[PDB]
Amino acid sequence: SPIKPLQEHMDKVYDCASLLVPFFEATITGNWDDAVQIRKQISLAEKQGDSLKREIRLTGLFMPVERTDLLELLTQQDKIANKAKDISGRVIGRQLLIPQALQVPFIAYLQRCIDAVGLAQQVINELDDLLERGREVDFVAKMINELDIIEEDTDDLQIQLRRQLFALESELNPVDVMFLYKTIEWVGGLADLAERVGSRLELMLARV
Amino acid sequence: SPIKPLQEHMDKVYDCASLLVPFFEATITGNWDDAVQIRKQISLAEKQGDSLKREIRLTGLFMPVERTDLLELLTQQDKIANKAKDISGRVIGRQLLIPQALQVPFIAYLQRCIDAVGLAQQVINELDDLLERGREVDFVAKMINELDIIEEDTDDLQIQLRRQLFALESELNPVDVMFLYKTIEWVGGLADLAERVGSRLELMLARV
Amino acid sequence: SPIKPLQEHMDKVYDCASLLVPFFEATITGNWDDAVQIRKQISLAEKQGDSLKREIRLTGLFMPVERTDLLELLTQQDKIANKAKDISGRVIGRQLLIPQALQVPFIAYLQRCIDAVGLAQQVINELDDLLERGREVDFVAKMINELDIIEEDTDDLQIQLRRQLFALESELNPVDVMFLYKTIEWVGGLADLAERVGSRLELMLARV
Amino acid sequence: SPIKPLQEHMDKVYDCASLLVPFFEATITGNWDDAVQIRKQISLAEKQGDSLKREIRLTGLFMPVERTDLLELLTQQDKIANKAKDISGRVIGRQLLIPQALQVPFIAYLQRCIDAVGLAQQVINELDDLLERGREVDFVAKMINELDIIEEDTDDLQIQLRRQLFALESELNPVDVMFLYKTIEWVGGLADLAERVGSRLELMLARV
Amino acid sequence: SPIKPLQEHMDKVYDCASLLVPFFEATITGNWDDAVQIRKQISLAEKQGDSLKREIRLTGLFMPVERTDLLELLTQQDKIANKAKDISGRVIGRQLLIPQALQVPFIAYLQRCIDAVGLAQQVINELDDLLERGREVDFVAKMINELDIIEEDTDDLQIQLRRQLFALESELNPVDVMFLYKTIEWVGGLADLAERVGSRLELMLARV
Amino acid sequence: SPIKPLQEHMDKVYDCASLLVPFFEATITGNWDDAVQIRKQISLAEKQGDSLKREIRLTGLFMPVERTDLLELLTQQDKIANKAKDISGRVIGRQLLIPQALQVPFIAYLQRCIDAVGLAQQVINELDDLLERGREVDFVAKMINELDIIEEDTDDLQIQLRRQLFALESELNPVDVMFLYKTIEWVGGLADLAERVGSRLELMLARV
Repeated sequence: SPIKPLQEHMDKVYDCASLLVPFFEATITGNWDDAVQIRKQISLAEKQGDSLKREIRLTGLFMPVERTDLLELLTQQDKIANKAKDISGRVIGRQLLIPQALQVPFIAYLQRCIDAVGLAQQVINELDDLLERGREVDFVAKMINELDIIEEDTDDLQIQLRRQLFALESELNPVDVMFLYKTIEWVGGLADLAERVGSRLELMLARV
Repeated sequence: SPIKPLQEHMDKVYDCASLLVPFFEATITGNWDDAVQIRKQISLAEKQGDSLKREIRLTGLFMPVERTDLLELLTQQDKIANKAKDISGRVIGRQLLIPQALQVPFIAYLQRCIDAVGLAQQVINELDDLLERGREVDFVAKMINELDIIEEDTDDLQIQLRRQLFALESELNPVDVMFLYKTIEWVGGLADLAERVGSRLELMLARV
Repeated sequence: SPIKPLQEHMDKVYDCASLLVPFFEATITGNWDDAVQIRKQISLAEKQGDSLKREIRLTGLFMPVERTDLLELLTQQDKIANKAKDISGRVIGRQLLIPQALQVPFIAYLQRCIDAVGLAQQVINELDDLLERGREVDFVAKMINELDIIEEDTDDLQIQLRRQLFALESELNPVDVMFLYKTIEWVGGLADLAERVGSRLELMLARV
Repeated sequence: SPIKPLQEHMDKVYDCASLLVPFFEATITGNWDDAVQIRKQISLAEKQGDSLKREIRLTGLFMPVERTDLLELLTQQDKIANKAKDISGRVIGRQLLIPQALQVPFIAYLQRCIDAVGLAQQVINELDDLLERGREVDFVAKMINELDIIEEDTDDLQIQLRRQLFALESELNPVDVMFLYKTIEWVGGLADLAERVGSRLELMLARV
Repeated sequence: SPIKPLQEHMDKVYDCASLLVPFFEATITGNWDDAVQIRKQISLAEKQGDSLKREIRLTGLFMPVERTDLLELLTQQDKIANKAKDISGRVIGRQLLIPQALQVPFIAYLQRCIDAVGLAQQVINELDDLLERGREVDFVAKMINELDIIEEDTDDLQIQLRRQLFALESELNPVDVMFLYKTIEWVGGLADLAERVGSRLELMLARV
Repeated sequence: SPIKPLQEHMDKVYDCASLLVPFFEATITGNWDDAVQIRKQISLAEKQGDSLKREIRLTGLFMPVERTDLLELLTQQDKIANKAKDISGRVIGRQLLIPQALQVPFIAYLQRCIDAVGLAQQVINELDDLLERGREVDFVAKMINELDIIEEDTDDLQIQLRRQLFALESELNPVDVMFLYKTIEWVGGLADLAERVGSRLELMLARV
């Protein structure tokens, strides 16, 4: 299928974003050597994703989907990997310590944002089936329902996490407080980017 | 492939047109009972072609070719079968006797017009390969070369056949002379219709 | 609806073709003065159809159908009116007398060919409803069924009519025999042209 | 301009059809050797037109017009040349003598049908200007007006020519009478084919 | 009109964003209970907008506009409502007090950013008229002129507001200063998002 | 070429962004009067870019590229100029002093981000050549290679610059530290926006 190269790229981007959980777990236990190694794994997966992206961009004729849709889809997908690499780099660069009280909830929030990327990977895969009449509406309905569940959870977790940070601001350095808010925001951006992947698929299905 | 139903229809239309050779051979030996039976075979193949045409017209989503191109292709194909059925019916209806001197050349002309339909069937089949970058130009070049060979032969045979009829006009009834010219014309129309099949394929390849 | 100007043109083309029945009825009773007047009515309706055609060709923006489909549809429609005008002119020009024995069957054949034009008018009208998801397949299925009924009848009548002419050839002038076959053919062409109208509509429905 | 190869082909097709006037003038003066030579000129121009057709079919990227429109335009254009070659061949093959009384009017009818081809050549050329907003409607309006003038003339001439033939039928051989009607028809077909050229241009302008 | 569901969604998104003025007015008078209630109104309007969005995404055939354009338009529209809900939530979560000196100018800046959303609502509505030739250029010209007026005002107000904040930084907590800059930025984002709505409409008009 | 107005706009946007180097050089030497004048030059170039943008938006027929692609391209281009104007305004508004140690590296980072805009200008220009078959893949390959070189450099410089800022945070006011990070981010955004210009061109080339 013409979607297979895209599925492979999306699988790589999911792998890259998923490494953020053990990356952060390592920072939390104070094992910076390990966090540095997991960041190399994140960079490798990003580099690999890039190479797949390149080959796709440079490679047809009779087509069941638009070339431009595939390119736009690819663009959204690779942003997820770049976000993961960026976040990990900024964290290593400041040796960011998530405050004790925020550790458990931060990991749960991160994991749920990564689940949003997991949904994107899942929808791209489920699309082979749709490529192999009326079924498109049911597909989009399901996608919407699945995302609403994840968004409800991530919103609640994001709020709790910020509420906790707000209570700790008086005891932290302001610049560190701001970089903690930026990190929560950036993590949330992974889920935003994953939503744009499903939007691009929905546009393709709307073309007939 | 989306072209498979079209290939099947084209195979049926070729079978239907090919029956014109034994149909005419039977009329020439004066076995009208047999010619009547071969005309039922021609009608059956036309009916079968129609049923395939109907199912295609009534039956998608992600598509490597345009729906409208397939419909226009189908329309041109079914004209070939209708032409064969029409010719055979008119011949049975008048009990048309091809004059002795014209028999051999008429059959050779008919056969070569049917070969033009054979080329259409061949190009439709060779298209799977093209469906499985630059190859499209070579495909069209070949198609053009193959048709030029057949057209050169059919033109020469048509001329010789009319030259012979012209010499015999003084000995035949005028209405019969006119119906002999119409039959030569109609046979030639099979090759014209087959050319329109290859033209429709060429248009599809031009869309990218 | 964007189809309304097309429906109006089709209504005019149907009116023009329908005048062929009383036109021929007049020739059969030997009232050539009346046939000449009905031919002026046929020419008027053709002129009127032309003026509608012109205004459409010269006259948008947001469109529920393709401009080019409407133009191609219009082209097929106006051929029907031109055919009626041509047939009537040739008949007046030769003062064509349909032989006695062929009169009743010729009129029934003509009427049934005109019914094929009536089907085209009917399908164009029924299209407003379709313009006001899955319904398109049922529409085409119905159109196919309606045409198959008319084609079965016209084929049978055409055969009977030619069989009768064949029996009378020995008693007629050959040129007159040939012009009688041409007239049967031309009448049959009205139904062929009407079929091309429904084909163009089917192509439009295939675009989504 | 992408239209330049099409203009060149159309110029060749016009040249080919125009040779029919001196071809027929030669037959009328009984100089069959000359008519045979002018028929070789007609065949040469057709062969040349074919070679241009071939190169176009085999030869882009960023395009101001649709590739498929150019191919369909080309197809209509080359039919005109094939018609001229066919007519000239059939006339040489029967050594067709146009009756004395029909000679002058036949040539005037032929010339006016060729003028219809001249209009097609003219519209294709005037299209460069349109290729170099609202101007498209005025262009089509003019084309329609120019064609209406030619069609009015050709219709009148065709009628007069058939009226004259009708008066002479009693003195000619029936087969010859029929081949004279076929020749008038075929000549008229040149103007029909030229009209289809302008229709294809009108469709292109309707795409925006 | 196919635009009606979009107009309804845009009306809801405007209502949702407009509630930010009384929401902020309540925070400024220290009535947090009221601000909390107005935030529930903002959430309700967002939820309602979502439900309209969902029904549109799941619901044709003959279309005067592209399905994908409507989906992209809808996506931009719903971002405005999400922005309003997000801003109100963050403000309630920190119990953000806009400093006294900034209150009047902040409200005027907010109101003018909301006017930019009002322009989007207005252009979507004015589009029915355009849906019911040359008029599209005048429409876009007007839209551009209307936006230039609003952008000139919002830019000036944004600058004055930041200039005032800059003067007060020495007397505030740094984290609070940063969250005040973020709030000004976020408000400005409403006007940015509204501009993207008009851009999507302009793209639709460019398709013909 | 239809791309010429776009090339002119891109040239203006490049000029506008390039003025950021002498603008910042002036701030670094403490010549605020000069920085204010260079900011007027930046605003002028932005105003000029806007006027070109407007004329393009308001101004065809036969087109080698899609109107909507040109509009989307234009939108991405004008964001670069708006970013330059915004950055310069914020810097003048706070009288931002880049710390001594960061001056040299900041200018080198800025210059390299501007080189990314230079690449966009270069690719838009090189596109005339492509507008005057297989060449499109080589074009995109080159563009990718050129960008990878610039991105490698900008990433390294951005990291070094943040590492240096991190070391100086203890000696600066927190709000100033945050506005220094925002300025590095904004500068980096110029290169992000330039990448989106090349992406839009790549999409156009993918349409055939």
